[PDB]
Amino acid sequence: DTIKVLAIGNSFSQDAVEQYLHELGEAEGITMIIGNMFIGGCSLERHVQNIRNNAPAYAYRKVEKDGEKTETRSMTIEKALADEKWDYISVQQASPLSGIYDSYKASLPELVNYIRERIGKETVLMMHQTWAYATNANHTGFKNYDQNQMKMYTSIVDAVKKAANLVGIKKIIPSGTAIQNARTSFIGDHMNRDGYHLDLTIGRYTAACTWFEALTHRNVTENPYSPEGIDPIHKKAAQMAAHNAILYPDKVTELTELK
Repeated sequence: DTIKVLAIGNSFSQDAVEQYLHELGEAEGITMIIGNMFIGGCSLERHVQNIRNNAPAYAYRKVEKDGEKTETRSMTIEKALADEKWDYISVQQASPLSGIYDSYKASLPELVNYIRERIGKETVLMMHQTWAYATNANHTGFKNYDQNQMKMYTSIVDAVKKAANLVGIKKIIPSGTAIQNARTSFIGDHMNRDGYHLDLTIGRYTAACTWFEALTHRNVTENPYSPEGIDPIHKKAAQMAAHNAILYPDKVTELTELK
């Protein structure tokens, strides 16, 4: 089959969908057309500003059916929504605000209303639950969570759940939990490349594995794709972290077999 999925986001949706996800699908015979609407650091408030003025403010990164990766500049949300008959569309908050429910309360309903007016009843609208920062991250946003990884993580889980209920979204892609699960394994607190964005190999792959299982409902621990540059034991830890996040999206599952 084919899965057409669009993320409305920023560098954190980029970390999940712009690489690995297509390969994961391809290895199971699933073709996937992936779009990512990117503005650096973009929050829900800024997405709402852009839908109010139909701003051509986004870089549109697409992974085509054959795996080619293209960018189109100066894109609007309206145009992105009409680019494919999307099976799935995600929205998310900027990481500094990702565990602050009131930031979703203020902007998410207007954004979601705008999208719902431009899709059919077969399209699934989703939240992308993003991840806490590394424990020693220097990112200024981390102060919102007392520079404590677990506090941040727990705040994100809670905010996203409540935000989904606010706007009537039922499906959440639990990337934050998958990252947090990976951090309990022998991998430890080595899932980031700059304290907040994901590690380019294992980090991004763990997020992609979570998206793969969320969209295809196939157990990613059985997926045959072997990414280059990730050794087999790390690959298996990534897959298990993602699969446990899908099963148990609201809490850390200790990867005790891999410690």
